[PDB]
Amino acid sequence: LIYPLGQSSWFFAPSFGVAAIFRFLLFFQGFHNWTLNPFHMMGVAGVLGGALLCAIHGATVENTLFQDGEGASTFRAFNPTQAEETYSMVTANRFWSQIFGIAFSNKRWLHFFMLFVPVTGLWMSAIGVVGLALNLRSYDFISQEIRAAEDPEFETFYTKNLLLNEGIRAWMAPQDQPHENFVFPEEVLPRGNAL
Amino acid sequence: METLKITVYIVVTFFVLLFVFGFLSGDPARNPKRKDLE
Amino acid sequence: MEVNQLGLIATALFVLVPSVFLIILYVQTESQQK
Amino acid sequence: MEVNQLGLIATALFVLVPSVFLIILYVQTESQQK
Amino acid sequence: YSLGALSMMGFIATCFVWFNNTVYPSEFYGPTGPEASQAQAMTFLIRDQKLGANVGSAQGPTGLGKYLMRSPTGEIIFGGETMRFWDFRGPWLEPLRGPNGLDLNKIKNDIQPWQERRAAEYMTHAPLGSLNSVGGVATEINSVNFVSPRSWLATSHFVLAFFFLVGHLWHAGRARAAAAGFEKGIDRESEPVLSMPSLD
Amino acid sequence: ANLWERFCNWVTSTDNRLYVGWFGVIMIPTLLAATICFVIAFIAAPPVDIDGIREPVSGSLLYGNNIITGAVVPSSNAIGLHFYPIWEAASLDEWLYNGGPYQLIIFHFLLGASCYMGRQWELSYRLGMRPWICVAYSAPLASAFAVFLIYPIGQGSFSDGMPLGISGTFNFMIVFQAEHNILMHPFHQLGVAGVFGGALFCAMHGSLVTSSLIRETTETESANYGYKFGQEEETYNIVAAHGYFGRLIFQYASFNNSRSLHFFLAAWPVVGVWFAALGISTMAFNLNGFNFNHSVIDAKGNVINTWADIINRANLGMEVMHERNAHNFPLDLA
Amino acid sequence: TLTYDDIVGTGLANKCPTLDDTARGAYPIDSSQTYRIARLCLQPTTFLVKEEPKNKRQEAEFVPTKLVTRETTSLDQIQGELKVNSDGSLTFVEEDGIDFQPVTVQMAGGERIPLLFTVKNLVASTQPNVTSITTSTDFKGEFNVPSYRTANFLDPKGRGLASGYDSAIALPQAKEEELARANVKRFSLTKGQISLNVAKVDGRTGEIAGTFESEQLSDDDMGAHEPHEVKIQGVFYASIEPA
Amino acid sequence: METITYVFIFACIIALFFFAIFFREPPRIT
Amino acid sequence: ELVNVVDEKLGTAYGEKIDLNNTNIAAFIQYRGLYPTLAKLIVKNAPYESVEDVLNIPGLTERQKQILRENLEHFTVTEVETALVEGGDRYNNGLYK
Amino acid sequence: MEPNPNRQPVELNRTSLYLGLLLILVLALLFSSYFFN
Amino acid sequence: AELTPEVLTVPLNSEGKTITLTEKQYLEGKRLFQYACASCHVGGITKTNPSLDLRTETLALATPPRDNIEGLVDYMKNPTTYDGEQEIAEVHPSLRSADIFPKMRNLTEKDLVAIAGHILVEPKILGDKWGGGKVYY
Ligand code: CLA
Ligand code: CLA
Ligand code: CLA
Ligand SMILES: CC(C)=CCC/C(C)=C/CC/C(C)=C/CC/C(C)=C/CC/C(C)=C/CC/C(C)=C/CC/C(C)=C/CC/C(C)=C/CC/C(C)=C/CC1=CC(=O)C(C)=C(C)C1=O
Ligand SMILES: CC(C)=CCC/C(C)=C/CC/C(C)=C/CC/C(C)=C/CC/C(C)=C/CC/C(C)=C/CC/C(C)=C/CC/C(C)=C/CC/C(C)=C/CC1=CC(=O)C(C)=C(C)C1=O
Ligand SMILES: CCCCCCCCCCCCCCCC(=O)OC[C@H](CO[C@@H]1O[C@H](CS(=O)(=O)O)[C@@H](O)[C@H](O)[C@H]1O)OC(=O)CCCCCCCCCCCCCCC
Ligand SMILES: CCCCCCCCCCCCCCCC(=O)OC[C@H](COP(=O)(O)OC[C@@H](O)CO)OC(=O)CCCCCCCCCCCCCCC
Ligand SMILES: CCCCCCCCCCCCCCCC(=O)OC[C@H](COP(=O)(O)OC[C@@H](O)CO)OC(=O)CCCCCCCCCCCCCCC
Ligand SMILES: CCCCCCCCCCCCCCCC(=O)OC[C@H](COP(=O)(O)OC[C@@H](O)CO)OC(=O)CCCCCCCCCCCCCCC
Ligand SMILES: CC1=C(/C=C/C(C)=C/C=C\C(C)=C\C=C\C=C(C)\C=C\C=C(C)\C=C\C2=C(C)CCCC2(C)C)C(C)(C)CCC1
Ligand code: OEX
Ligand SMILES: [Ca+2]
Ligand SMILES: [Cl-]
Ligand SMILES: [Cl-]
Ligand SMILES: [Cl-]
Ligand SMILES: [Fe+2]
Repeated sequence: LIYPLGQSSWFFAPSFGVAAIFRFLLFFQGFHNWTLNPFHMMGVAGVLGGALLCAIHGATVENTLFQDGEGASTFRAFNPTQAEETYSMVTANRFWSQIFGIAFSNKRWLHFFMLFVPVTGLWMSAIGVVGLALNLRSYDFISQEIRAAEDPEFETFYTKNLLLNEGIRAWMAPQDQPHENFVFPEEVLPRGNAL
Repeated sequence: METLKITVYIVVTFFVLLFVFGFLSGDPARNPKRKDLE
Repeated sequence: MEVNQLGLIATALFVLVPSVFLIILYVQTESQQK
Repeated sequence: MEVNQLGLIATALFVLVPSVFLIILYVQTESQQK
Repeated sequence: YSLGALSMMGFIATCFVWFNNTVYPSEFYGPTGPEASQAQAMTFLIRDQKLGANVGSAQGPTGLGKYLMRSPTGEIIFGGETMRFWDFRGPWLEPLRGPNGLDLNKIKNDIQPWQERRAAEYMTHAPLGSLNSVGGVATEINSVNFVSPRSWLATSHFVLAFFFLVGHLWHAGRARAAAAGFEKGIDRESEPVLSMPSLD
Repeated sequence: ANLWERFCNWVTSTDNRLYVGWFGVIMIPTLLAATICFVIAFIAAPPVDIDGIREPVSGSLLYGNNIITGAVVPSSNAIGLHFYPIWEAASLDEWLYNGGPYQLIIFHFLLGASCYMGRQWELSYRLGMRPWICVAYSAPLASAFAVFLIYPIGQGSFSDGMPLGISGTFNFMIVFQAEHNILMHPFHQLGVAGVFGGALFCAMHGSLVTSSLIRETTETESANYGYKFGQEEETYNIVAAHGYFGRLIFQYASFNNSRSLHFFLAAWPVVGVWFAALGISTMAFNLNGFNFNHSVIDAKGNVINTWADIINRANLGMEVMHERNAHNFPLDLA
Repeated sequence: TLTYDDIVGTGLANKCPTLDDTARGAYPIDSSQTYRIARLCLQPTTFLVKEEPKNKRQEAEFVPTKLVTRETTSLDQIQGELKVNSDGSLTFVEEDGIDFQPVTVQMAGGERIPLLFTVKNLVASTQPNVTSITTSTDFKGEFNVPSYRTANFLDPKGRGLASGYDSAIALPQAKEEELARANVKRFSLTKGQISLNVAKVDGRTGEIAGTFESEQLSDDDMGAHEPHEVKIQGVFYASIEPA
Repeated sequence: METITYVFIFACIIALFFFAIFFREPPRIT
Repeated sequence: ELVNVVDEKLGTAYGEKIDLNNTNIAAFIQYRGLYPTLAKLIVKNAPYESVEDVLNIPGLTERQKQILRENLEHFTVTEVETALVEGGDRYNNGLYK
Repeated sequence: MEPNPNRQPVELNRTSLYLGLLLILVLALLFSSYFFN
Repeated sequence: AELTPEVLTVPLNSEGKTITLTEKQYLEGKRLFQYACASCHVGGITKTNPSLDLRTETLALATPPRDNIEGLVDYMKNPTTYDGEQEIAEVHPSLRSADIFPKMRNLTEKDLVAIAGHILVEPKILGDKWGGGKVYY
């Protein structure tokens, strides 16, 4: 909603489709350099961090279970109404303390943290996209551009990525934005050697 | 640079030998429960 | 490099101000009666 | 005016660091038992 | 133990079918990636030399030879990106190889039509293609129904070797826990950590 | 006890603040070497001729990078898969020019992280735990192997390993899209389902458990104090949680078994991420994403574009622009 | 007799052939016969760069440098006409071969100096009346040094000569004048000079070996900065043939 | 000055790791 | 005062015709009978002081001479541009499809 | 660990806070001109 | 738009004669082209020599002319360089070199006609895309 509302039309919103959404991703790279945006970076951290917490918590619980049955398959050895913790917080805490250096000691904190991390991540990403609605991007580092402008031997992965962005824009724009009636002659298309 | 090479080779061999002989040193017995696994 | 000349103070205050807030709260927590 | 462009962060930290030290000490003093 | 071993073997087979063209002849399995990249370089060296290019003295945009350059140990090799594949060896290329690597006089005088044919064939049967078996780079149009056998076998065996490594960890760890008698969980009345001193 | 016996007892000691163990005996030096080399390079390494075309790329802070742009740059395409330790170089200046730090760092890192996983098993064994936390860790680890080792192997050069840097990471991603159309690859889609889903279930679980905490505190104190470390009684009411979520969707779509639930929580992101990793690792051998370029054709034979073809145009931009000086011949075959 | 498998990865492939100490003979030149160099090889052992004068404007010296591009430096399989001139001097007219190598060397303090080490279109001549090539024969001549990058080369902001943007697109409204030197790529073409000092001659085989010194400009980054002066020293080998 | 800032923040983070690990409030069973 | 020499060359006859002294060899595909044999001979024997000098290349057949004559209106000559002819760029200028 | 008996509580009363802030702020007001130069 | 008889009507020879291909011939042509040619000529270009494409105008300017069924069929029997000067059967698939290019062994005269017809019809449909390469994908 907000993004297309900041742009020219609904046309530039994501279309509801798998490949269309992928196109939306690649558009955001080439036009917004959206990966470079620290709000997106916080989004990424929150998503991957959330998946990490999910996996690590599930595995930790599943590997610090109390033996509450005779079965080698341990799922039946739990009762919903039971009062006791099904796994050992103390053993889990020692394990991670000795493995990783720190560990949860408070289950309520652990689970609130499990709420906090992915929700906050997504919210940060939302803020960044709000910026992109206005084309208020993190596209460039000005110091980088000034240096590279004066020094043709100066190269970083940042400048390489901008070359990639420029390619994306020129090669995809005519078909991706048919209302603009783009005609890009072979000769204006940015290309490296051979390709 | 040959001396650095020899040094690193020796270091690596050292730690590797520690790893291998270490796990060879009755590792199954090193647990809080049933030790007689031989 | 032609960086923004305010980036230094921006970063420094960004770190220091909330860090200081937290240290104040922690330390005044510790000194409360056990 | 062509001032030293570090004067701002210098003055800011000069003010803030010891002021903060004192605020920390005061607040953890107040929270002590009466 | 057997799962670990099979995992290891899987990865070995993956690299074998990806790089080796002896027990996996390119006649049957298609060219290796290195083979095909080298074959492209060979193809255009041939083409442009036919047009009158001096391929030994041809300087590319970067300063490196357009067709020919040196490996980091000085061997004469095909240039451009295929610089990475200079360790490639194949029956169609070796007759052009001298003591110091690719021999310029042999290149100028001794390239046979069967070599041009072979290089063109392998270049255009490079092991690149989509999951639905559309041959070529990811941006290529539909037309050619092709994915190299080398790709099918390498990808399949990497997937298999990896899950077998996973199986190895699962079963080795379970065998350890079961042997020690806690694969079903911690004894509530005998929780080991509770008898251990605190860390701090 | 003799000296060796004593040493073995210390190494495998469950009382060390950080567990060492035999995996740790390998892990510690390799991770320290990798870390130190990484940090030093990231601050001070000179530009690196990543693509072997005598076009050095600056990765370090002192050579004009910030945190976002900075990287440890991959070793030269001229090196390829050749092993390039410091001692194969005629000098440190040469080693640096050709990107030796990249190989040193990634090899020590991969060794060390493999040992981290083994170490997780080892300590789980020492503490009388079930052993499979390490299997969960196999998901991110494999992924690192995919980007630092398997892809380079497949493409024939460590110059194609993911750079050790944020923007370099993005470069790797964009080029990967160009060359394999990874977005259109089902293993990557499974990866995405894995991390989106992982985050969803993390937030979900967090929210339900938080939602059903038993009142143990007043409003003027944190509810976290309502739980005491090591208490026997569960701190939330799972029956109420299940009662809620089961009504939110429907009863049988909700877990009433905490063990089954936590197993699901472990399995979804781990399996998904395993597929992401296998995606990278099989695109390493150029079995690439779905290609529906010109799949739709009208009665005359006119091409009717779909979203796949627009993707294709973007991919084309990427393909033609990347490493603008590295190609002499028309096809990018690896 | 060594094969590729004997040589590969040893470094020997970047070395020119040598002649043993007994090779102090003389190779007779028949002025009625036509001759060629079938293989000219140049193996650099030292790259020296002239320091940029502080401003004292005394004699700036050539200082040592460290090779960072590994054993990728030698010129080889070079061939060309060997003319016998009317005054009895010999003139080598380079026709073809691997007659260039990009090389990057590093100065004290870190400055990297790329150069196109080359003998392209070499024309080198001996002293008059060389009735035989001996360990007293020398060749002196000049060659072409084209731009280290050719015209398609694109800088990191996509600007190039035969390809690329013609402006600083990341600075859409910056004043162009100050950036002109960076925006407008130029293609260098300069002269180098080389002396070949024969130290060894096999009269029977027509093989000669010796030392060389060449002087040429380094990379100017398509006109973005001033090139450095480079002096290259090393050994050479050539096989002379009637043709 | 940028580099100094970045390295400084990083070093502060590593020191923080050190304190957070070895000088954490110890977990106590009540 | 700095000039892009290729762009500048595009404002000469080089931008209008096949420049026997500079144009990359694939341009000879534009006209019947020129590629690859005559194209190769032309590039190999360049530079030329005038277009007609192309008829003086040794070894030509009468047929080849006639094709060249029919195609002289499509040729030009300008000063050799180092940037277009170094690197063997006349044989492969890094452009494919 | 067995606790350290040399430990002492630390104090800063309000008057001392005000005096200290006065010192710091006035010093800053004085020297700032010289920092900006 | 439809694949009409007019689209499928292509030059038989250099003398103004045309031939109208059937839809089944067009399909056979696509199939056989993919089978024998597309590995190098996908989309009308030439991977091992991009300077030469399968565009109709280019074929028109080849020697002898190849912008008709006959020219292309003869090419498939006895391929030449673009100027007709040398015979290239030894490095290019043809009936004459079916011994070294085994996929040509089962190709019949009818097959050659179908392939030729594909080559001439495809640009009438796809325009610049045929022989355009990646720029037009
Ligand atoms: C490490 C890799 C990585 C990661 C982890 C992410 C993760 C993230 N990216 Mg992505 N991104 C990446 C790389 C990555 N990105 C790259 C390389 C690019 C190219 C530049 C992009 C470009 C990109 C864009 C352009 C966008 C993202 C977005 C986001 C976020 C998506 C959050 C979400 O799940 O929305 C999914 C949608 C929702 C949560 C909305 C609600 C969905 C409802 C509940 C669905 C209900 C379904 C219903 C039951 C019916 C189903 C029917 C069925 C048949 C389908 C997220 C933070 C988005 C974002 O930032 O938004 C703020 C976004 O727009 N990213
Ligand atoms: C990531 C890979 C990995 C991991 C984490 C483990 C971990 C585990 N394995 Mg091993 N294993 C592996 C691969 C791995 N294995 C492979 C590929 C094989 C087939 C060769 C085996 C074969 C194997 C057997 C036969 C057995 C184990 C055992 C076990 C478990 C007990 C620990 C053991 O004694 O260490 C043994 C560790 C290894 C054999 C390999 C570890 C490899 C990592 C990367 C460390 C490498 C260290 C090395 C010294 C560094 C080289 C440096 C170089 C420059 C010189 C344990 C769960 C034992 C067990 O209890 O099973 C029930 C047992 O008896 N494993
Ligand atoms: C845990 C200890 C450890 C390990 C495993 C490594 C491992 C590695 N380091 Mg070293 N490194 C270490 C500590 C360690 N380092 C330390 C403390 C320093 C500081 C002095 C360094 C400094 C260093 C440098 C400066 C460099 C390395 C590099 C290397 C690599 C090449 C080593 C080699 O060629 O060995 C050769 C040794 C063998 C093959 C051992 C054979 C002898 C045994 C007994 C036979 C059995 C081993 C066999 C392979 C199977 C394994 C057993 C398994 C089944 C359990 C390698 C990745 C280089 C590098 O990374 O290059 C890119 C490099 O440049 N390291
Ligand atoms: C030389 C120098 C300069 C080098 C530096 C260069 C290099 C690039 C540095 C990187 C720079 C920087 C770090 C980049 C990242 C910046 C940015 C993207 C960060 C995002 C900022 C943040 C606000 C985003 C908001 C969204 C959200 C808050 C993300 C936070 C993610 C969070 C940390 C996830 C947790 C991951 C962490 C591993 C959890 C540990 C928990 C662990 C103890 C579980 C173990 C455990 C499990 C159990 O089940 C139980 C029961 C117990 C008991 C138990 O213990
Ligand atoms: C104007 C009109 C006429 C108004 C009329 C309204 C009228 C009253 C309506 C009445 C009739 C009505 C019923 C007709 C219906 C119409 C139609 C069917 C609507 C469809 C709408 C909509 C698209 C349906 C979508 C389907 C559904 C929502 C998909 C999402 C659900 C999803 C698949 C659940 C499965 C995933 C499952 C594994 C989740 C578990 C993982 C995660 C939650 C673990 C966390 C967790 C779980 C626990 O379990 C507990 C315990 C705890 C602790 C815990 O951490
Ligand atoms: C038409 C196709 C032809 C067929 C071909 C067959 C294909 C193979 C299918 C694979 C079979 C899977 C078996 C699952 C068994 C199992 O897990 O048992 C373990 C428990 C047992 O259930 C628990 O069972 C317990 C009883 S007992 O343990 O079973 O005895 C009970 O106490 C508990 O309440 C209950 O939840 O299962 C669960 O905990 C809940 C289900 C969780 C889902 C597991 C799948 C893993 C995650 C999905 C992977 C991610 C993919 C997406 C990528 C992001
Ligand atoms: C049987 C098939 C196995 C599939 C691969 C492994 C998946 C589950 C392992 C994830 C590891 C997470 C961290 C460990 C977390 C951990 O500790 O788990 C603990 C959990 C409980 O342990 P138990 O001791 O009770 O049972 C395991 C043995 O001891 C046998 O009883 O183990 C299992 O549930 C194994 C599940 C086997 C059956 C599950 C099959 C589900 C996958 C089906 C494939 C679908 C993919 C299609 C994609 C589109
Ligand atoms: C082999 C040894 C490996 C050692 C490696 C070092 C690991 C360091 C782990 C993080 C230390 C700092 C933790 C501070 C905070 C701290 O002290 O944690 C302690 C905390 C303890 O939780 P408790 O349950 O005990 O406390 C709950 C109550 O206090 C409620 O308030 O653990 C968590 O909160 C886990 C969730 C956050 C986990 C954050 C992990 C982030 C990792 C690093 C991310 C930054 C990267 C920057 C790179 C430049
Ligand atoms: C490189 C890292 C740098 C970080 C370090 C941080 C630096 C911290 C600096 C601490 C300084 C704080 C001073 C404490 C200030 C304060 O606590 O004073 C009051 C204090 C009274 O102490 P008492 O013995 O009464 O005990 C009270 C206790 O609660 C104090 O903790 O006297 C002193 O501290 C001695 C110095 C007298 C200072 C009097 C000067 C104020 C008069 C006004 C001057 C300005 C106006 C002039 C107008 C012309
Ligand atoms: C036919 C073939 C041939 C030959 C083959 C060979 C002869 C090979 C071999 C044999 C062998 C000889 C193999 C192997 C190796 C072995 C193994 C793989 C080992 C392992 C180890 C382990 C696993 C142990 C574990 C651990 C330790 C480490 C420590 C402590 C604990 C334990 C004991 C557990 C060739 C190649 C020429 C060519 C091709 C074909
Ligand atoms: O190095 Mn990095 O990226 Ca794998 O593709 Mn070929 O090489 Mn280069 O181009 Mn595209
Ligand atoms: Ca002498
Ligand atoms: Cl290439
Ligand atoms: Cl790139
Ligand atoms: Cl054309
Ligand atoms: Fe939980």
